[PDB]
Amino acid sequence: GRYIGPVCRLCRREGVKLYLKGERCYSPKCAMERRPYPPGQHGQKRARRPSDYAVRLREKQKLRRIYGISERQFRNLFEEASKKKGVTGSVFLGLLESRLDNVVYRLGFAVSRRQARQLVRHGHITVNGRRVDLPSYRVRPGDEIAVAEKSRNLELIRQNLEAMKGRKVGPWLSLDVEGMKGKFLRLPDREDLALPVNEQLVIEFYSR
Amino acid sequence: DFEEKMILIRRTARMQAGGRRFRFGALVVVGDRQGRVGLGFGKAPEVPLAVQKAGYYARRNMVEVPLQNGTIPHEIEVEFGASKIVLKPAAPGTGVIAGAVPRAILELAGVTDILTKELGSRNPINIAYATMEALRQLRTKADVERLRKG
Amino acid sequence: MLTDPIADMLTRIRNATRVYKESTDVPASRFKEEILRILAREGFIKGYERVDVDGKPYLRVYLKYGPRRQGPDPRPEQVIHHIRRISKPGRRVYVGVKEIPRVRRGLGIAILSTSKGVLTDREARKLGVGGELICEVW
Amino acid sequence: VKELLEAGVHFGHERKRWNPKFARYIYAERNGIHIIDLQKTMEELERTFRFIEDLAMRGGTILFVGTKKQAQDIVRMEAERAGMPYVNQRWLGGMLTNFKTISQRVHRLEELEALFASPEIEERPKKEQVRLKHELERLQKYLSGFRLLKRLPDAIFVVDPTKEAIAVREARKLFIPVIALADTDSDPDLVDYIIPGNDDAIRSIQLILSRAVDLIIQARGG
RNA sequence: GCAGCCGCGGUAAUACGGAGGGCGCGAGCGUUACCCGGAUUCACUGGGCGUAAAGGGCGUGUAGGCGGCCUGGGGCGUCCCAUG
RNA sequence: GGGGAGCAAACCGGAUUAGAUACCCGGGUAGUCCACGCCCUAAACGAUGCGCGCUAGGUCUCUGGGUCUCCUGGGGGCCGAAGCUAACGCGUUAAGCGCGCCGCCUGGGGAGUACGGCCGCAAGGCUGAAACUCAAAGGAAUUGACGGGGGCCCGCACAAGCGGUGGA
Ligand SMILES: [Zn+2]
Repeated sequence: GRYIGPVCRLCRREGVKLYLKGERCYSPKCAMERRPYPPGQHGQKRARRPSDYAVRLREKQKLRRIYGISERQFRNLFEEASKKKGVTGSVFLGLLESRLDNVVYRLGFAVSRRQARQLVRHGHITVNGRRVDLPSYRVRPGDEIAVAEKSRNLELIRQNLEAMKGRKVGPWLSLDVEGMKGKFLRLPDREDLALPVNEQLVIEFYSR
Repeated sequence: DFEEKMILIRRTARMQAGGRRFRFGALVVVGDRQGRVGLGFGKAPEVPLAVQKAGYYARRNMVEVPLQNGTIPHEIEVEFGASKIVLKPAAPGTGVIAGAVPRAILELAGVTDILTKELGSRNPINIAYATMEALRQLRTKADVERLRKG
Repeated sequence: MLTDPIADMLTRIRNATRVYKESTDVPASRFKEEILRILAREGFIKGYERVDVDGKPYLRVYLKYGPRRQGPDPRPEQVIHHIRRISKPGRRVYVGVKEIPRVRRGLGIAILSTSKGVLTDREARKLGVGGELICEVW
Repeated sequence: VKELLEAGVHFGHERKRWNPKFARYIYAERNGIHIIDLQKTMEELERTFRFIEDLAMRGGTILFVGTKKQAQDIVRMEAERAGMPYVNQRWLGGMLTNFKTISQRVHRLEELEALFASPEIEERPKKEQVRLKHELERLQKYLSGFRLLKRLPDAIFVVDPTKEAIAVREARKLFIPVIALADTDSDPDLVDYIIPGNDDAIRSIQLILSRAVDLIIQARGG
């Protein structure tokens, strides 16, 4: 059970916009537009001061839910990130942003993160030449993450790239829309990320 | 400017004939995320009021804190009669590692990664008080040179 | 009986500063002399001269303090906050060079006694030796 | 001005009730009395007076306080003679830690002074009359000098420090300089600028302040 | 009836039982049992003994532990190098 | 084994009391005194192991040396710097800053018991658990109430007084 249930509800739990559905979470409706209160029968109620724990918590989740990844991997990552020489936080987002499924999203070969998954599990994705269905896969720098010849004439993908002529790609990424390709340049830097989170809290959380 | 943070509040009892007239206790931490951190013990008959009181107190007992790349320039253990506190500097990426109280105090000190540990009696009050005289002691490589000169 | 010399010394030192005396006496002895030798060159104290008290040899260790504080209790920061014997008698502690300790993120100092003589952690390491780690002081 | 070797005045004061720390400041015992090394006192003065001069010409204020019975009348005099605030009668707990709360009493004096000049005097109860008349009386006792305090003083000239340790304690915590005509019984460790000297002797306090206030004046230029 | 602990329940239960809702985790989640941990609560790191539990009712001295200043020999402990 | 004035467990009576196998009164044996031998515990208490060095003084006092209206050594007290302590408190007679070395503690109750061994003439003692069971037991201080504790002060509260109810 890798989640998959009511979504732009979490956009609502956190109180920060969670780009979980893409188009639409741009139309007046990631719900945060016009209904910022959290879910539940008590959403509209005055909220008490959140224990240190609470914030440390809620902020872990914010990270997590964005990438939509079962705690088990998420925590695993964070573990693998503690073992690397670096800033225990920045490196976290490192692998976090290096997952095949994410890449595709940033490459624009998909409306949303979720969508990207399917694209991967269904195998519409080339990676340095061969297809790949395992999203959790880690895209090394200098890999041609692309689309299967087979998938190119797709009503979805097509309509997506059409949009790309008009949006810059992440600074650590390249792509040749014309040929529907794209390369992973180098691990993105914290300064390069946009995310409305505070790693520090996340780290701080994993020491309880 | 200054960010008020609430350590804790307790309600106390003073006795009298036929009643237990109460009294409220507030503890606040105040600072810049730069390096000045106040700390007050505000007592009053009404909480919002005690809080408001503690506020005043803290803004006065501030402590300039040396700040090498986010951490504390050198370890230190400080006994506060009861509670003792270990303060130990660490590398970026390690994040504050203490509890409620010392966090609250360090957090506002702008301390970013650091290694705590509470020992002996774990009395918020004291612990806090300790984490203060704790910080108050820290001295820079510079500050020390200046100290043994001539 | 006087069971540990150095120990006494350190304590006379410690015990004097705390009350704020200018200088304090102390039984002389080549060794004790080499420790005081360090302190002053390390700057924890002014210095020390050999002396005779009613016929006996003594070492006048001259104390060093900080400036007069402001506000209440203008008791000057002490140049020597901390000072304790590490290796005591009946629990002697010798260290290997690898094992030499870094003191107060290297703000304090450590003094051992190597076969190449009485030294500072820094010196020792620069010197590639180890020995009886006499004391912490910062 | 600078003043002689007028030893015909503060040679020594207290028996053996002294304060060890005061050791540096004494010459010897004679008939069971500590006698203050004057050659030294001179070295102190040369400093203490150096300080005040700095204050005076810099245009600061110095609060004179001495509650001792002897100095009583002389405090009043000297401060009066100087452009200064003094505490003659009694020292109130907080004329510095709690200045703002005290200054409010001043205002009371200010506000009562008025009514004892306006028409609204007898015109209104006579029970209150006295009830107010009294309030003035008392105010014009304690705050008689304290009135000149617009804000906190740049320094405190204390007479007998160990007696006023409160007033010192205060100053000490607000970072305000402390000057004192101290002797055997004091703890020099807390006087920013001391002046080792006999004090119960009217001739002592009378001289120490004279030359002190004289100095203050010649410093401002009048 | 709940319950790890403090406790909750005698007609107004955020603590029982159901429901709506919510949090957490997901082919899993709970429970029990056992290890280390928190516990510097056996304390080498890193504890104590006036009243909190703790000085032996006192002395005597056996084994043992511990020991003053200067100079030299030996170098066992101890430190450094190489090597297996 | 000797001794025995006074005192006095137990025990005999007396009064007190709802009762008194007690507190009060009168008697009284062991015992209490001595010698020899055993017992060996204790609020055997500074409730504070022994020894050495170091850290402001003031004052009272025992005692010794000195050129003795002051100095200097040793002991017993009270107040007190720095410091320490949970706090009371401690403070050169350390509960301060240090080294040596010994002893002892490790939740309460169950237990100073059980079991085992040692010792003793016996009474007993030394050593000394656990099962079970409880979430405390515990120190010092605070504010209160309270004391058949204290000091002081009030009210037709008592006294002093007049007049009444309780009877019909
Ligand atoms: Zn949405």
